[PDB]
Amino acid sequence: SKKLLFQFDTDATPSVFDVVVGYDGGADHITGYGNVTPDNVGAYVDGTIYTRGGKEKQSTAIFVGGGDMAAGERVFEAVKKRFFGPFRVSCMLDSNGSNTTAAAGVALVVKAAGGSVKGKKAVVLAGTGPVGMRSAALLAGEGAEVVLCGRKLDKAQAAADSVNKRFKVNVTAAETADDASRAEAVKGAHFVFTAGAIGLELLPQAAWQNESSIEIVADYNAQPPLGIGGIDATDKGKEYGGKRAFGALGIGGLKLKLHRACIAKLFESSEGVFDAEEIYKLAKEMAVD
Amino acid sequence: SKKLLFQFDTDATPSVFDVVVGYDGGADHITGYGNVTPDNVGAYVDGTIYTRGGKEKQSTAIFVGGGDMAAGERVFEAVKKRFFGPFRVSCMLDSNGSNTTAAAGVALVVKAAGGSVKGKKAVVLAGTGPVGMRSAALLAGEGAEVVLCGRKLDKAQAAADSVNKRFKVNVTAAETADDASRAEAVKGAHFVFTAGAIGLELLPQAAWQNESSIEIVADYNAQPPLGIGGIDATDKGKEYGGKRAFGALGIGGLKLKLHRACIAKLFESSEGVFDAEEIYKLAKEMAV
Amino acid sequence: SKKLLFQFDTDATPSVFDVVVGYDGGADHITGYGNVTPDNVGAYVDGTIYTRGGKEKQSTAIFVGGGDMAAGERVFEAVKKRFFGPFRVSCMLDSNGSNTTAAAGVALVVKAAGGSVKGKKAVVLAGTGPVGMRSAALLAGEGAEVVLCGRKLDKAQAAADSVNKRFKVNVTAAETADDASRAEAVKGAHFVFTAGAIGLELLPQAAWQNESSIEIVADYNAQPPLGIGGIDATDKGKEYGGKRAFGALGIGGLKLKLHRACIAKLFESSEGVFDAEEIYKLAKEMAV
Ligand SMILES: NC(=O)c1ccc[n+]([C@@H]2O[C@H](COP(=O)([O-])OP(=O)(O)OC[C@H]3O[C@@H](n4cnc5c(N)ncnc54)[C@H](OP(=O)(O)O)[C@@H]3O)[C@@H](O)[C@H]2O)c1
Ligand SMILES: NC(=O)c1ccc[n+]([C@@H]2O[C@H](COP(=O)([O-])OP(=O)(O)OC[C@H]3O[C@@H](n4cnc5c(N)ncnc54)[C@H](OP(=O)(O)O)[C@@H]3O)[C@@H](O)[C@H]2O)c1
Ligand SMILES: NC(=O)c1ccc[n+]([C@@H]2O[C@H](COP(=O)([O-])OP(=O)(O)OC[C@H]3O[C@@H](n4cnc5c(N)ncnc54)[C@H](OP(=O)(O)O)[C@@H]3O)[C@@H](O)[C@H]2O)c1
Repeated sequence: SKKLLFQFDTDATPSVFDVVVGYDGGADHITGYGNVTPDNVGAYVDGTIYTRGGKEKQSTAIFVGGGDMAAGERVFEAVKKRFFGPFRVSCMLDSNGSNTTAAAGVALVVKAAGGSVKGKKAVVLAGTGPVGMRSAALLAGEGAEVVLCGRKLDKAQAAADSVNKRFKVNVTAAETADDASRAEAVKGAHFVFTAGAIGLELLPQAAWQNESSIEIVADYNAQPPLGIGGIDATDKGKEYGGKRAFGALGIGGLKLKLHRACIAKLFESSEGVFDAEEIYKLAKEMAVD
Repeated sequence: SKKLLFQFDTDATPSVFDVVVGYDGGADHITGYGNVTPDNVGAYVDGTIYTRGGKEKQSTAIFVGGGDMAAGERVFEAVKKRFFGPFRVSCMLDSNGSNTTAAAGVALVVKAAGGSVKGKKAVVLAGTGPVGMRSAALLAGEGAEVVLCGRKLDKAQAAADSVNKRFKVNVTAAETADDASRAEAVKGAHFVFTAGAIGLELLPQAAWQNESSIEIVADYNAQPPLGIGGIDATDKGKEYGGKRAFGALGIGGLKLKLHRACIAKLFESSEGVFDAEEIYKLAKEMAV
Repeated sequence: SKKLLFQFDTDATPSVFDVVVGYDGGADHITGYGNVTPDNVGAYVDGTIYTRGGKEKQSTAIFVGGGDMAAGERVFEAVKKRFFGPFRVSCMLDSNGSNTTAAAGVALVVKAAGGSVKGKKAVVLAGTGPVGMRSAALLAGEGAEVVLCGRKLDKAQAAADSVNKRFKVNVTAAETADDASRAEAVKGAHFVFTAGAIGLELLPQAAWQNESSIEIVADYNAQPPLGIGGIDATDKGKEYGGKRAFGALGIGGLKLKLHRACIAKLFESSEGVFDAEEIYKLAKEMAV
């Protein structure tokens, strides 16, 4: 049968980005809905689980997206709640590319570290957005001592508490109100991620290149001024003295491949659940070829 | 040329269920619209009748759906009104699966009866919803003497009048306010259908298995408690004494195949009109 | 890579007509958005320019449509503004089919004239709609002395001013309130176009057939009464006493081929820009 992807977007209209990548992942047809909520998604899921039987079920799948991760998660939980017994299809959550971006970034850094970050300090500057929170979660699952930073302690602690509950980890929070406190926060860190909003610098070249402990720096911001000073957005494990850098476009190349590969996996079984953990497991395989 | 289905849904967004079945019926592409009304549908229909010529016209078709049958019918009449002369495409109406469900149910019962129900009493309990009304219409078109039941006579009579006007049949109405009256209403019936809302029992086992006249019972409710007591939802002509039973899942298997087959017919000509009568004609071929 | 067309419609929902012709033009998939504005289109364009690299970029393209040409143009300018450096895809603007209609009509009249209309008087009756304004734009670009007519001078002058600014030409306006003034307005004209609204006559047979200066007449109205009296909608350069005529269906045959060719070309490079000028350049090649 034809591979049908149902795209459920929490925004007013479905993401164009998610359509292109869905087709490049091998969907035969993508049918998109905007304004999806936990209340209206149940009837859409019924359409996917009562129309095809046996092996044909794996040819229908669900992708949840949109700009807001918390809204995407509520819809994704309502999808999983509507399934029962054998009445289910594979599903994926990737609101604004946040899961695939964080999975790509953490997989590349863990590989560059020699395959382990256990017991080492990892700092996620501006870690209160969805990319920073998913990065913190994946690093903490790998055993890193994670400090999730932001301009206000209350917001940073609420982000750490949310990650800790969802992923069963113990990330800690720190307030970094200014440039100087972000330079102080990376002292003694082995791994540094900048997960800031687009077009902002969070850490100059002098604040990381003179810190002996820093092994690898990773930046998710591709718009100049880049999150980390002294690197290029295309860096992908480029050496700077004894340290290695990953720029946003170096990470982005793997994120695009991973997102397409997750879509293809949705049609290989009718019971896949692709959220951060499963997406990250695939990212690590794809970083080792 | 590619088989293009245009899906016109009266609800805020198009039915996912209708998309999957449309693709499995052989549409190459489905383009769906929500909030479709008799007023905005005309311009959509123009796009289907002025873009392709000759043999290619049959490669575009229209499917009308949504949760409200009366709203679907108004859009479907506006679609038919927009065509003129040879400027037309095939169209189907199946709001909430009501046509394909009723067509499958009645086709299976008529086949199990030996191919005729003419002159025999058929009772449709909770027959005032779209499935019950379309079932009453198809049974009456087969010559059965149909009694359409509901909790209030005014609503049951309005449903019978609507069916009678649309289909040129003579269905009668009856008030059955509770279990006792439903049990009384089936006495002397040869065929009994339960078309109740989801998850409700309407006819316990003792209300039909001891009625000598009853030949076949059919239930459209798949959610326990089932409309008919003493049967399984998967029953598909299963024998109980000298009687037969069709559960909702036994009927639903044919409805899904029937719906897919109707979609494929839309692309075989530019003049098909798939409403209850034509869907039912195909359901009978598919049961034989 | 699959050829993905992103349809951005300024109306509440995307045009059905544009979907059918996009598919027949060779798009593998069409994904449509309604309510597109200069403000929300930027994020949609980002989805087209950051998802594919190298030779795959040209397999995604953009089509802008809707019933209002000015609204379409604002969306189309915002699409072009979002591109930067090599981060771009091919795009087309054809709100309500007006660019592909005007380009087909003007191309045929210019070819039939021997390849030039420079310095000759061209009159566009009811030229204030998008087809008339685009015809006046393309004719003025060909060096014709263009008079754009309408029932009220203010509306005709506003249309002329808009064309002049956008295309850098010098179209003049004239008020022709009725049949008598329209018959007076064509005196001395070598080329006449009727770009009136559907189902209206603007130029009776006696108002053009006895004027010696007139060489070719062209009508965009396909619905009787036709814009030009004494012709058939299928006429395509047909001779009427030393003069040639083009009816709306004769022009339309070129138009349907031109629109398909524009869709196919969107996937041949990532830098095509299909507005009036480029559509007209292609229409001129296809008429040969
Ligand atoms: N390539 C891709 O596919 C892709 C996909 C998704 C995201 N991205 C990129 O990844 C990065 C992170 O994405 P996101 O969605 O998680 O980011 P985000 O939510 O927009 O912002 C992350 C955090 O940045 C901090 N911030 C905002 N303005 C600031 C300022 N003026 N100074 C200091 N800090 C500031 C905020 O933290 P506090 O308020 O707590 O300080 C905010 O929570 C972005 O640059 C984005 O473009 C790329
Ligand atoms: N397999 C499929 O694909 C498919 C497709 C469509 C429908 N169905 C099923 O078919 C059945 C009929 O559908 P429908 O849409 O026609 O049903 P409906 O409109 O929801 O309900 C039918 C009638 O049931 C009666 N009713 C409601 N609540 C009741 C109560 N508490 N006690 C007694 N009667 C009650 C009402 O009649 P009165 O008020 O007149 O008494 C009502 O008009 C449903 O069970 C539905 O799930 C299946
Ligand atoms: N085959 C195709 O793909 C296709 C595509 C697009 C257009 N067309 C055809 O091309 C023609 C022109 O299209 P359009 O969108 O540019 O036209 P339009 O905007 O609907 O009308 C053009 C002009 O006609 C004049 N008009 C309207 N009612 C009139 C009346 N009662 N008497 C005299 N003049 C009147 C108006 O000018 P004033 O108010 O200034 O007098 C109006 O601005 C139409 O016939 C249309 O059907 C064909």
